[PDB]
Amino acid sequence: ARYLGPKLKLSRREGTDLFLKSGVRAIDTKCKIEQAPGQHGARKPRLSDYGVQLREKQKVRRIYGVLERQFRNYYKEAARLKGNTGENLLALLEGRLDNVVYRMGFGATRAEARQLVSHKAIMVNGRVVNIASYQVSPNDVVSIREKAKKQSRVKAALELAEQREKPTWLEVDAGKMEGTFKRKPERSDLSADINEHLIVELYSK
Amino acid sequence: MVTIRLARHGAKKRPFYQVVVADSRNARNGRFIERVGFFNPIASEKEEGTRLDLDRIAHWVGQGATISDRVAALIKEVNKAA
Amino acid sequence: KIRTLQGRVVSDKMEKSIVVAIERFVKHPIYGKFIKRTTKLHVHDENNECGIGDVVEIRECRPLSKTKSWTLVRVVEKAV
Amino acid sequence: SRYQHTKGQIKDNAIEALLHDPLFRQRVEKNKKGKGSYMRKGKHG
Amino acid sequence: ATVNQLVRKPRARKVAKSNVPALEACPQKRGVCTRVYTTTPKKPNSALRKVCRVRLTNGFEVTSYIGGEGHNLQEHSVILIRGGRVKDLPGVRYHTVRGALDCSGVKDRKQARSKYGVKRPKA
Amino acid sequence: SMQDPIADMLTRIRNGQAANKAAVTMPSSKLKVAIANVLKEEGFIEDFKVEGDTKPELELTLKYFQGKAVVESIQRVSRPGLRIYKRKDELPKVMAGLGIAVVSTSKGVMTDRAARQAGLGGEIICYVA
Amino acid sequence: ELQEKLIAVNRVSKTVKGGRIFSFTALTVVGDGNGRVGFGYGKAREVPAAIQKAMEKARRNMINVALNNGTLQHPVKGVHTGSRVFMQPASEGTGIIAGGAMRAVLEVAGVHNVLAKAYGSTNPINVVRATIDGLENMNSPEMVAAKRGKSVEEILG
RNA sequence: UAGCUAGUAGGUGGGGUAACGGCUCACCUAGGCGACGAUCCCUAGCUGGUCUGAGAGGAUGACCAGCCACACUGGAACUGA
RNA sequence: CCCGCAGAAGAAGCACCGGCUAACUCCGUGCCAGCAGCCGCGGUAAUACGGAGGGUGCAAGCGUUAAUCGGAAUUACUGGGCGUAAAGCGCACGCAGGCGGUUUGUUAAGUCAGAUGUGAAAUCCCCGGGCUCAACCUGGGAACUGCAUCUGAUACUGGCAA
Repeated sequence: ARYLGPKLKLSRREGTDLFLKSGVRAIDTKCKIEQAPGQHGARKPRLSDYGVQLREKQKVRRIYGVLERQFRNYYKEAARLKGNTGENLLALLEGRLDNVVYRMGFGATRAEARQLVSHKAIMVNGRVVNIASYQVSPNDVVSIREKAKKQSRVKAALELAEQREKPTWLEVDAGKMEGTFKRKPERSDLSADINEHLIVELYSK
Repeated sequence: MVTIRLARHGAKKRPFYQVVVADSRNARNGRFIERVGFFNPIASEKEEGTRLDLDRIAHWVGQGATISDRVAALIKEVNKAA
Repeated sequence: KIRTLQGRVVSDKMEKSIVVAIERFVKHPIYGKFIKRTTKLHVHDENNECGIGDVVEIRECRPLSKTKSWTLVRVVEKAV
Repeated sequence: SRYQHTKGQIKDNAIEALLHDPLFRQRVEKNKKGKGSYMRKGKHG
Repeated sequence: ATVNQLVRKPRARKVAKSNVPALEACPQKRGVCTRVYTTTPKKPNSALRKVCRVRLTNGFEVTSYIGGEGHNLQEHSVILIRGGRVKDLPGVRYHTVRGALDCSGVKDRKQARSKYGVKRPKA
Repeated sequence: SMQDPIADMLTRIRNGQAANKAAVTMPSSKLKVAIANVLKEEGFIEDFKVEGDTKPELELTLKYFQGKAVVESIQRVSRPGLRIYKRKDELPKVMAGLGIAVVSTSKGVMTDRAARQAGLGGEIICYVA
Repeated sequence: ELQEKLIAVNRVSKTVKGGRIFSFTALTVVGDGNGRVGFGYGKAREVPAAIQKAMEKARRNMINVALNNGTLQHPVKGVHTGSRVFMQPASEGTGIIAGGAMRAVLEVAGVHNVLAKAYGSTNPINVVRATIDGLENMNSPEMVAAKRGKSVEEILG
């Protein structure tokens, strides 16, 4: 299912740091970003009006690490939900379990938190869960099992998140390594630059 | 002969029974007069294990409906003091 | 009250029986216009107390032939 | 492999029947520019 | 128009016929394939296009195109027929599935080898 | 051949609004006065008068706002070849509420928004947008 | 803040004595992103000299549109010469989902979440005159309460 | 595919069925159905549903459930509630 | 289902890359071999053939074929047309049908409002619950646009009387 190819190549197709490799080091410039996604990278695309919608859908997939048939089941659920569809869509993606583990601080990247969920190392609301697509309801707690606690990787990734934004919709202790998912996030918080305007329109044609 | 028997709906290895009033000469999932509750044998330590509309079961026994031995045992589970 | 239908006689001459057109005013399903449709019925009476071309009153009953399961109630507005 | 030619049951000549057959019709090409060179959309774009 | 005129004769739905009479909606048909040959196309193209007639297993006698470079069919060679016209040969409305029951895959494909019936090379 | 008198009322209004006519005179009827009382009370028509003794001849003084026709458009909906009867919840709304739809109900002729409040429908008549 | 945008470029001919002389016709639509549109056609011998000739026409041909803060007021039709455009306010119908050359003028209009459909012809030059006909033919409850009802609280509800 | 129909359409009476009834038989009346499509021909199990579509509709009716039908082919009855 | 063991260890393909439609160059071949859904490519500098490097798409799947609806307002009730594009009978009279000026009365058939009976369950939709999650299973509700009945309302339509 998972991509698991070169993942800093997926940033250069957007020209956007999708936080895929980034991890332990600081500001990279270690791929010739904005310049060359392949052999014919130095050429500028015309990028027609279908291309500006597809490259915005692929960006939101390549951030959260979601394949298409699963991302199309989020949209089909986000349309039937009450309210705004592009705000139901990002709430479902941000409420994934491997996202919440990433947002609490556990895991330098998101794929690390996907493995940290998958290998029975994450205890949400007193139970161990394999599935990274677990949909974390508000007022749930989520923590680390002591079989995998302070195992030299969650320690480094937790201090690394001190230089990050520290999201509003969740509290985390990070000494007991048990964070409480407080509420579902609002669109005014989450990153403001992904243009969910276009993703709703692409599945309509 | 009408009878108040279970139905065996549900998934595989996850049975869910519909205690139901039907003619005897039909299938287990076949034609029934009215559903009169449900029975979940594997439910949880939770809120609901079994509902059972006894005002209709007393109505059908008053018409002369037989009761299969699971459903009669579930009336012995939904007792006047239990 | 018994259920009963107005009507109008098509033909008399079949010996203690009479055929009646009942006009029903039904809407078309797709197009929404009301279509004047007709329900012909064989109707029982006694011998010749109603004639051809006049309003009639009909009720449903037990079968009396291969058709003719309806019965006369009364005769309003006889044939002029 | 075989060739389904036009002239059914060719008698005499075994090579001057096929010369009229559309296997050996005259291939004439298109100009550009040249008396008959209008594009309207070319090979690309 | 005129909703009264739509009551007499309803607005009759246009019937579209099938492009491939391959006996009533089946994906492939097996064929006995007499008379393998080549034919020149219609006007603008001028190639030598390989095409076989096919005795289908129901009674139909259709001609059918053989895609790809080089084939091993000979005068019976029972093969499998899929639909799809070629637009360039007159009367050809079918293709042959390369890689099915007699019609071997194309020699040395490397790209697009599901079509043209070539297994993935081991080396 | 004078089949719908009511659509003849409406086409005299559009041709009045288009030609910038001051007022529009037509043969009067019982149903004409009911519809014109709606359009007077709703704001599409100023001051209808029904002056007529044995040949009743009503006139509708038309309304113009800027130099501009107040009636945008007015379509005879339930024309006599196709009668259109609507239920309470099935009652339409023109221009998403800000036009009106004259409906003939069991409590007389009124607008759509009054027939929701009464809670009863009937034959809608026109869509005064 | 002016948000100029391109729709279609076409190559047209004149066919004179020697050969035929080609020229290029742009089609641009500008708009502030809040209730104002404008289009200009523009044509020249060379493609970039046509588009900036089309942008300067679009600035001086602007129409005012009164919109419900992200969307249309009411379902309006827009006929112009081939194009039977319907476009519906879609009260947070979530996204400008309109057809080609109709999506272009509406995304720079200032509306974000309407429905639409073009019927009939689909010529980009005509359908962009067709929707700008519809956005001018749309009127607000601030305006229809100046003719009928004479009360914005009684006209709408 | 323009007229089909002789137990055919109705009546009276006997018989028959668990039960009304041309269901059946004798006798009498000559009707009955039909352009709102009888008759004949082609195709087809029917419904809840399913797929699609913004809707109205269009296509379809596998699994699941309701009804009918048939059990090598044609026909007949016996037993039995 | 839980615990323990070892070892990054046993586990990534298929289509596409001229336009539509996201994604490009080199080599080979020269209207040949071939491609192709449409328009069309190939005649010696082919982003369209074939291979290579690169890229895009989907991913334990990926394509082709077939069938269905959609786009198609391209049978248009919703929702089309008919001077010249497809299309006004050559022109009339006229039965059946369709439609019908104006006022009062009555009728309440059509219509509208309410009630009751029914419209099997599952299904679909809403709010929840149970499998680590989802699919799935399930509780409650809404729906099932209908048909019948009764009670009214009387504007409009129909009947009937003037």
